[PDB]
Amino acid sequence: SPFGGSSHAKGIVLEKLGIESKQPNSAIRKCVRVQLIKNGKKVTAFVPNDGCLNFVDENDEVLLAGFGRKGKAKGDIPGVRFKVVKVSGVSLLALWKEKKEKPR
Amino acid sequence: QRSSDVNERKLHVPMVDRTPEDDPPPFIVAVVGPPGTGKTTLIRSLVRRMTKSTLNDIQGPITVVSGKHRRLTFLECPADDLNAMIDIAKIADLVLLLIDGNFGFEMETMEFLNIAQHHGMPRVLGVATHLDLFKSQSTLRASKKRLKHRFWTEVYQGAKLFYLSGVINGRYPDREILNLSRFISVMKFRPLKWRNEHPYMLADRFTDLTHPELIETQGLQIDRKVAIYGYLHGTPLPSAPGTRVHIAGVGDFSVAQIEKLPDPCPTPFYQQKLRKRLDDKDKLIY
Amino acid sequence: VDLEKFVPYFDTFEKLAKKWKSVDAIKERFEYDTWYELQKAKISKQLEINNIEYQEMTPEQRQRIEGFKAGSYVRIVFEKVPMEFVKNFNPKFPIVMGGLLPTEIKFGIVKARLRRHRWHKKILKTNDPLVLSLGWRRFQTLPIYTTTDSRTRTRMLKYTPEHTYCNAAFYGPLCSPNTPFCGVQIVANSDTGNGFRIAATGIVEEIDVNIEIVKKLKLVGFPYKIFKNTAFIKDMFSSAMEVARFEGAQIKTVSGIRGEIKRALSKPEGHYRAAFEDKILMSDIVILRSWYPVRVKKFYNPVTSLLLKEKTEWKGLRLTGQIRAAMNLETPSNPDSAYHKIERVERHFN
Amino acid sequence: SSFEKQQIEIRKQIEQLENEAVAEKKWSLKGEVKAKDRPEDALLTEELE
Amino acid sequence: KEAHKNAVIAAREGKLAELAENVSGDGKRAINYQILKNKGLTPKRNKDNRN
Amino acid sequence: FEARQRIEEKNKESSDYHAKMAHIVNTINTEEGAEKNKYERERKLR
Amino acid sequence: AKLVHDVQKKQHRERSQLTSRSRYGFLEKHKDYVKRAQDFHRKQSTLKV
Amino acid sequence: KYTTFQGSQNFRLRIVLATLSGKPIKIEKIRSGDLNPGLKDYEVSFLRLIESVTNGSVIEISYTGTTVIYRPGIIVGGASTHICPSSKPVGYFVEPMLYLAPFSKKKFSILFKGITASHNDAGIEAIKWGLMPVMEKFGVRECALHTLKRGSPPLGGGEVHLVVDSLIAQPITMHEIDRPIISSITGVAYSTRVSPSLVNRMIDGAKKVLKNLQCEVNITADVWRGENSGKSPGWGITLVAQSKQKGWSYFAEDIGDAGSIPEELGEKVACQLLEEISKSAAVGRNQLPLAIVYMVIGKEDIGRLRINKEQIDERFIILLRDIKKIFNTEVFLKPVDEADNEDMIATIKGIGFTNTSKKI
Amino acid sequence: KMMKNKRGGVIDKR
RNA sequence: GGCCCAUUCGGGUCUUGUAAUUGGAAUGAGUACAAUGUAAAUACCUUAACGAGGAACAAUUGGAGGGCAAGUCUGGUGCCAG
Ligand SMILES: Nc1nc2c(ncn2[C@@H]2O[C@H](COP(=O)(O)OP(=O)(O)OP(=O)(O)O)[C@@H](O)[C@H]2O)c(=O)[nH]1
Ligand SMILES: [Mg+2]
Ligand SMILES: [Mg+2]
Ligand SMILES: [Mg+2]
Ligand SMILES: [Mg+2]
Repeated sequence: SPFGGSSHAKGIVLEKLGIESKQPNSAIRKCVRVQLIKNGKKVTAFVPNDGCLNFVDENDEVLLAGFGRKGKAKGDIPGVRFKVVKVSGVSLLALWKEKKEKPR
Repeated sequence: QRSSDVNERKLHVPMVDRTPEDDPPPFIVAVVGPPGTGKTTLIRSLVRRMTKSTLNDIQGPITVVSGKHRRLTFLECPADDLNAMIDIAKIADLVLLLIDGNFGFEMETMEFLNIAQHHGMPRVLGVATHLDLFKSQSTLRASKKRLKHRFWTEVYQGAKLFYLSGVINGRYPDREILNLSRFISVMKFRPLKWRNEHPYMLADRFTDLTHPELIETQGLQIDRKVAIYGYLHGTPLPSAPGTRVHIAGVGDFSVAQIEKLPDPCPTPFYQQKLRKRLDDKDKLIY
Repeated sequence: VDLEKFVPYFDTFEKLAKKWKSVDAIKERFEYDTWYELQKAKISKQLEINNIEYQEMTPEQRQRIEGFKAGSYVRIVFEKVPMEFVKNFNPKFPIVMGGLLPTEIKFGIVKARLRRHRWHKKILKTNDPLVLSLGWRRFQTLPIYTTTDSRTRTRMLKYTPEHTYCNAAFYGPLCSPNTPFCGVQIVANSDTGNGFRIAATGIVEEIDVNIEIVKKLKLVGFPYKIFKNTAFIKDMFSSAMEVARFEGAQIKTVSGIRGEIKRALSKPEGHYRAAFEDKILMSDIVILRSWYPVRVKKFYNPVTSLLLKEKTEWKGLRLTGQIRAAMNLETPSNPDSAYHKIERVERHFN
Repeated sequence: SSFEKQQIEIRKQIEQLENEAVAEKKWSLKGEVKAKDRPEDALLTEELE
Repeated sequence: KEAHKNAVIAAREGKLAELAENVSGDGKRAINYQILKNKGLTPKRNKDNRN
Repeated sequence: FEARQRIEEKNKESSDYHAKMAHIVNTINTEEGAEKNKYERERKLR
Repeated sequence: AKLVHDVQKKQHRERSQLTSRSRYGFLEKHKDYVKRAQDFHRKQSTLKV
Repeated sequence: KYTTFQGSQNFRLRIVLATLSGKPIKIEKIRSGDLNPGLKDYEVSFLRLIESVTNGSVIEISYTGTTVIYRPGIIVGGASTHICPSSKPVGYFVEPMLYLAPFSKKKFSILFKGITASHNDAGIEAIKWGLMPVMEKFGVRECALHTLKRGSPPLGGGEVHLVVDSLIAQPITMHEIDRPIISSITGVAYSTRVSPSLVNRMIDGAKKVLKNLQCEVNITADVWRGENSGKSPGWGITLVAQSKQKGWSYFAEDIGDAGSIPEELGEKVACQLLEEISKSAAVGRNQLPLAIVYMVIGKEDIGRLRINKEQIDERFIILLRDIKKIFNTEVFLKPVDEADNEDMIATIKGIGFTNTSKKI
Repeated sequence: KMMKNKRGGVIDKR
């Protein structure tokens, strides 16, 4: 299993590596470097989109899940296997829909 | 694969808790609610159980020994002021969120929650009052269930929401108040980034040290020398004077002088140190 | 004697040689389960070292170094306090004191990522007063909302986005990056009304002493003589001297036809020659895109509620809409800027 | 009093800002400027990019 | 021109008065529908799905 | 003169950005792809 | 449409010719210009043949 | 108001400490009684270096030049070039930048031009092998001083590039309560615009003193020839004693003057390295001022550094007094439990300094 | 290009 | 005009569409007078009055496609491509 037996993995956000990419909503912009807390290994994960990139800032707790791709996409960056499903204990989709506020 | 998932939940971001190992300060309990929701009566009801002494009038912070090594400071936030709702939100370790069950949620109840969430979420307890105003049990249950679930959106799911029926002699039921005192004792406080990085203190008394002669020879317009007392929180405060400090609603000032005084409401666990229940003499109020 | 001389003092060379003929004197010199637990062990160890050392120090020495530790009941004396604080003192309203770090003392431009609160009814406008709550302090500022334009420049926005974050720049006491905050427009009870009073939410991203917000400025001219690619334009500039400054500049039409400012025409003043990739029409309008700097207003109005007698009707600079209503001024409007329905006739060619 | 003195200064500062928000924006601030709209020979001094 | 200006100002003043009509006479402020249900941003859904 | 400087600066900035974006994309593909393939074969071995 | 609000996909209304230039006619946009360029290239292609 | 200092003494440190603390300072009575009063040219240039790497700072010099008022801004950094006056070498200006570079908004990429060596100031190899390693111990992972061209006195002509790629919140908490074990001795013998025999004659002289030791000795011969050899003839040697167990280093340096024997300089510097080792406990005397400052600006924790009885000199005291005037921090010295030596432990509590200029 | 993004400056009155 | 099949060209079939207006009936959630009930009481059952057009008395979740600007960015072999 990618997370050593877990379906989801806790992590610490290190940097938003694609913050300076010019093209909006690019694949690179949606990538964030995360350190798994269980073993300290650094990995790369996908944010749902640039809108969700605002909610993630450095040093938060993030729950990661495997990123499954049905078919090849032109702009995808293969190798990124994880997507952020929660930040600070709150679902990104809930924040993205303005149904919750990130507690700090 | 539950074991792996359970082990994951134990993991968090490593943080530094600046709470001192010995003689920690009393925790600040902020009683927030719309006007007339029962802030004052709840504080009197809680203090009476914890101390057995009833206060006819309450003004400013009230410190009580609620446990063998736990002290609490109750503060009644003005319900008509938003500026107050901000600065307590930055220092309150616990928040007793009062909700009028008959009326339902109000703006200021939601406004405080949003302020707290952005400035660092503290522990929040929901307390529902005015439930005796309901005439039917069926509608009361539905109203209670609706309030709890909306409350679970603002605060983590499974958050405790209380229910208080009515007031007798300006006091809530003795048993229900007992449960409130119980959940306050078991609850655990996590560190916050901003409270663990600055020193702060909620003033217990206020005093003017200006000579009365100066007030006359020059006039009341003259600036005043003031001494302020209270428990220190957060990181240690530097001993030497001249440290720059901010008083909410007043401005920035420099500490002219500072000294430590003996604890006015010392915790019993310290005194005995110099399975067993708290002694009746041990519980104090300041 | 002094640190400007980096090299330290040494004895005379012959003395050192005799001293160091023999080198005997200096011859003597020559598991936690998870990564999470390893970090926590590192924190606990350092905290343990702090406790051990402070115990070794004297009680007076300890206070001198670490200072008054938390839990201490202390008396703090202040001078030059306003008299209104003593007179208009209400014990119901708490007095909260917070220590300040060195950065909090400094004043400068604060760069933050800011969004209109989802429950707020209206969007926020640039240069519109907003009461911010940073750290221990509350104050009113005039923020400027900006966008990156695909990470090329800091372009000034007119309003906050309806449902997303935007960069904001405002002048105020500097705070460490990653400090969250919230904004309100009204704090007085008289103006409270019934709506939600939390206006903006955001986080500070950077602190600076200066910023280079810039606003798009488009120069507009019109063609009056066209020869296939080449055309003569008017009303863009007032004199030929200005045109020479912009010779070689990139221009385009509304249709998207790109061109260049070739030369300034001698007669009349301000007219100039341009060449376009394709023939333009008389109805077309040529545009020159240019950028003009914008300045942040240095306005600082701390919220001193406790000093006032009322403590709940603090009022500062009003909103633009409120200002217009007081002086009975119509909301500025440009008839050309309004949108109308456009019906297109079918296009036919000879 | 000192508090009263700075309140007067702020009141002066508020008054001028209230007038600026009312006042018509400078030509450069307005989008889509034209030769007639702006003052003559303005572009020479402004040093645009 | 003054007649047109007075008409525009009066129209705004009437609208502001109409908004002020909404505020309840009683002091208590109740959360509106948006805050209560907390539906957030959702797509437009057909009424046929309701049953 | 000013036109010459602006064009050269813009070209230099554009080239660096493309090199920088290419670098971060290539390194991510190589290092994370290796772990992706390395994990996938163990699942195949299982 | 995945992870896109309906607010993002909001119509941007089209502007019109200025009143001062109303005599010259309809303000051509990119789609209008494409009709001109395509027609001219078609005729020039046949003429060249 | 202003923290007031007297004289030209500790000019760079007082300016550097003010920048790190953010507290404005005033320096007055600078060489009042001299025939040429006020600041020196290299001091004015150093201030010009400060304003180029910070933003919002106000530096006003009196009409007579004997008083300076400094109101520090925020450390920004960036890419720039500095022309060092002949009066001082590059190391006089590179050294203070080591205190500020790791806590900057943007990376420090400064190009220094001028004389690259002197008798009183830090050399290129002293910075590269003696000071920068101390920075690496404190958490500055990536720092580099490239020697593009060497310039010997008097005509100089050298060029060096300082690049500190690591930006950090603050130096880590230090813990070294032992005497590091020296495992080997390394060094660089360099020469410009002269025959290669001179650098070899140094190593013979230096090896003569150090051959009695029980460790390996390997001194580099970095002869500079061609366009990059500067404009003047000169030579010098730098020896570094290394402790790979914890990456500690002690070093000695000196250059040669006209008419001086290369063998003597190799012998003199070799003797000084042993004297420095005898006077050191955990860091050299010339590294001590650097280490202490990084302790002061650390996190709110107790760091521990072992120092020798000899290292506490007039220079050491004036450093601690200046720190207290700025940071109000007190260095607490306690004896070690050992009887073989008279070492103390200097325990300092950090001020919780943080790099707030860096955007997040 | 040097003066574009600076606010301070060494004010020498000698 | 709608719909169906078909890679292709095309082929097959007929009451369909409204993003139009409009009428009177039905009743449940709720708002609730009672009796019955029970040691008393809750609850159950039974039962007056009121209770619908945005029937705003305002269930959601997920997926597939579009389209728009005097807008922004990138690569080019004009007006293009992403
Ligand atoms: N019926 C009923 N009345 C209650 C309840 N809790 C409070 N009250 C009444 O509410 C009134 C106000 O109580 P307070 O304790 O003064 O509440 P408060 O928050 O202090 O009000 P303010 O200080 O004026 O802002 C009192 O007359 C109480 O009798 C309850 O559960 N039921
Ligand atoms: Mg009360
Ligand atoms: Mg729910
Ligand atoms: Mg009908
Ligand atoms: Mg439903």
